[PDB]
Amino acid sequence: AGAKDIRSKIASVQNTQKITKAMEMVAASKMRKSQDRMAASRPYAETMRKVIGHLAHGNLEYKHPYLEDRDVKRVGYLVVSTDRGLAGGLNINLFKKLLAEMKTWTDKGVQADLAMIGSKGVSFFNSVGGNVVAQVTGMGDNPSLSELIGPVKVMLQAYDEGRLDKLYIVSNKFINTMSQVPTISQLLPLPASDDDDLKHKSWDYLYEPDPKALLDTLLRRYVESQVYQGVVENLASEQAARMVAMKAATDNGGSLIKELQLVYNKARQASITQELTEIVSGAA
Amino acid sequence: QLDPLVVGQEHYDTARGVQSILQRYQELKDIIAILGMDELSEEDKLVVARARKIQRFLSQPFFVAEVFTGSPGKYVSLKDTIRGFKGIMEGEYDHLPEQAFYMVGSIEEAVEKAKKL
Amino acid sequence: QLDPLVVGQEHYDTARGVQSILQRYQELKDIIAILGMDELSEEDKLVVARARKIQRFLSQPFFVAEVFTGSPGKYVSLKDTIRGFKGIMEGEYDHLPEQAFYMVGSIEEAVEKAKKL
Amino acid sequence: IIYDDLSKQAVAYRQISLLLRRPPGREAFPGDVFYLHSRLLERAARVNAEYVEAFTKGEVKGKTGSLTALPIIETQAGDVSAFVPTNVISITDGQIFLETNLFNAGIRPAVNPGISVSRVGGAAQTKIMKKLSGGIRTALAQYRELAAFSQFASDLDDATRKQLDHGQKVT
Amino acid sequence: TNVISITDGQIFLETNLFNAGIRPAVNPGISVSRVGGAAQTKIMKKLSGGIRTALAQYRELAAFSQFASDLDDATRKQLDHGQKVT
Amino acid sequence: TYHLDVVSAEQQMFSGLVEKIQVTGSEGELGIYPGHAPLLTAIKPGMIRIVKQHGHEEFIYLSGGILEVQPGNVTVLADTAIRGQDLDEARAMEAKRKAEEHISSSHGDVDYAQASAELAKAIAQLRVIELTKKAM
Repeated sequence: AGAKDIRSKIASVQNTQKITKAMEMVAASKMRKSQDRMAASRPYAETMRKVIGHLAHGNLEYKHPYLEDRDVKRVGYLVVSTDRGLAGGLNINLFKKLLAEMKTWTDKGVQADLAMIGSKGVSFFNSVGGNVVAQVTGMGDNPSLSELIGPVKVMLQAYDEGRLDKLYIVSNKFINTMSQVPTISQLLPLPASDDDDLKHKSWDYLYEPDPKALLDTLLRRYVESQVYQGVVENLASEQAARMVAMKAATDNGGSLIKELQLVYNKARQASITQELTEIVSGAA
Repeated sequence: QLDPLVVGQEHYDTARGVQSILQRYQELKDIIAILGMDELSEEDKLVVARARKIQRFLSQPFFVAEVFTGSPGKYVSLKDTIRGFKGIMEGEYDHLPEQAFYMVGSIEEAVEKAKKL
Repeated sequence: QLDPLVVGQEHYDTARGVQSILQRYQELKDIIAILGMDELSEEDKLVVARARKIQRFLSQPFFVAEVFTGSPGKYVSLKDTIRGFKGIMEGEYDHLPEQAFYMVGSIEEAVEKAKKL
Repeated sequence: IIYDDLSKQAVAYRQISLLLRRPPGREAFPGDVFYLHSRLLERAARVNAEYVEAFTKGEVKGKTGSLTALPIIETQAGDVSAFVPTNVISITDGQIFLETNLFNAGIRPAVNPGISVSRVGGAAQTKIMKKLSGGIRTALAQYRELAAFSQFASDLDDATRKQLDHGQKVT
Repeated sequence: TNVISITDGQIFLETNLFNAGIRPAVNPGISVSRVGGAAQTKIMKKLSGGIRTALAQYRELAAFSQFASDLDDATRKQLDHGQKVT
Repeated sequence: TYHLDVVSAEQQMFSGLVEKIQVTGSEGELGIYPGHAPLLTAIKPGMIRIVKQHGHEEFIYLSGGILEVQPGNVTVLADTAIRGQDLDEARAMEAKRKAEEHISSSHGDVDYAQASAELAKAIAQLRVIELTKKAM
């Protein structure tokens, strides 16, 4: 206490408020850029899904393992997590949704396998003893498809090998700058998602060399691209959550200054009174 | 009188554990106040969740205070309270809501109060 | 008295150089804590290495501290002080390890001490 | 007229007061410490030609006299709110606040915009300077906070990078 | 302030350290002793220098303990050695 | 002329109206003129040739992909790195390894690093909630 301590604390909290306001600004710009990169992904996935509509669902179809709804004995998850803190509850809400569902699955006796994107989930599931089979980390604010090839390759290799029976991606969905939501969505076996090529009965491709060889790589690339889309939407959702969290923290600091200055003024007055009474009643 | 020589090891050790938890909770109230509870480490969230229970379980209704709150007073024996605090600290009542501990006698009235919300 | 007109430009510039190098190393310490050394650029790692070597080189053994440490004191003339700090900042000694600079005294003694370490 | 550190005339007055047992006041400066600096600084005035013509009994008739004063004050680590500094800030027509951070950083003279101000304003400023300088003050006041946001943000919008360059030029 | 001026050293006992469990609660970072190394047995004189430096680095790093999970192992080593010596 | 899109999973590489392209399709080099019947093929890495309308040629380098053609649309779902069972397996081996040794690379965000460091130091030993009497 005493004026000269409380004024130092007020100074430091004002400095803290500068820091958090700057971080809010930065995150607010990076959200706009990350959502632009979000919207720069739709064409590839959408056209490839139309092609798979025609080739696989078609009026004739090609037996592929990824399309058929085989029995479930164990399940894989691809988990997206931030690389940076101060994101609010985003990671822990996501991990609790995942853990609740993975519990529900293991209550039928199925095992589960995790592939981790981002280091926060890596640490969390190393702590909670999850079955992390592969990971990639340090992508930061520059996600790239080439880095994702590793873990998704592992999970594909394990799915075709029959070691996995269903594959999920778990990630946040950006909806509004003020609202994002954690989601778990299946991606193998490939969902039934309309795209009725009945209209396109009028024509058919020249396959070179053959439709089955093409269809295999089309599905592999499509799964990779949906994982990339999920990573970019998660990045944009991280930037939105950091922006709203730093906003809240700046207003918290702004209230703590109001408290500290009342304490400070009380100390100022008390020190003036006790100094002046010590002097005056020390004469005579 | 709070010496191992006098109150015995178990009581002394429980008291010092309670103090350690509550102090660790004080050291966090500034970061919690500024940045909110979500920036804590996953083990600090547990420290906080246990301190906020210990605080309530230190509450007790008094026979002389029935005038103010209606609820009937309780007498808690020492043997019966070092057990409850040792329990909360060791995390074996760690599945019970905070308000289960508010204004109760022994730890068994808390485990009961949880059932009724 | 620390302005060019009185100390000479050589001295003034050596002093401001040391201040700049330390003031940037203060910036760098809290990147090094969060990210580790390897994310720095090549000149940032070189600035850190020179800043540490300067910070070490400012130490000195005193003929009156000789009773506390035991080590015999050294006297360093101003010529040798400027020539040493300028030579370190110009990188003439980037090949000696940091401990070679600690408590030696003059810069030639740094060059000598580096052999035996 | 330039008074070097009224902060020390206040202290000398406090001494020569307390030696005479005159009753104290806040911070121990004697009761009338405000009326010490006031009856001094209120002599710095611009006096119109009729007062001059009366005082000098006609010997000069057209002129207006004046006496400008630049008192100096010495804060303790930037504490503008101390007793005497806020007394004097309340007497004078502005202040030139010399900032230690800028002075150490090499910005000499370390004038701090924004917190320093001249309350007569442009009325005192020759026409050309009133034209050319009309923007400088607040442009710099903004640049100095914009460049404080800078360090936590690489990858700046160049609509703001132009500003951080111009501000750095002028500084 | 008078007796701090007269004496040769100070042992500052802190109530926070005393609550947190650190007992005796001596605060090493502001406690001093101006007779210092001269008065120790040379085994202790030898050995305690490294405790001084271990705790000084721990006290400089300690601010990050509340963000520790974000830290780099090259400093995590020090930030855990400090806690173990304490 | 016909509308050509070259698109990667990350970004779009080209769009425009084109007179012809010459393409190293997997089972031997191919050429697309307007009205070309519907076709679908994988392609090898190398320079594709574009002839934009009014004859303005430009090249693009593709690391692979799939070429697809419809009545008036042609698109090339390029990709960003050499894809092949030789390389993908090395990537997956590294990804498995990192799960075992429990490595984690640091992110490259130096600005978040500095901001978070200053925040951690500013907020330390602030002890405010003991000083303001706010209960919490």
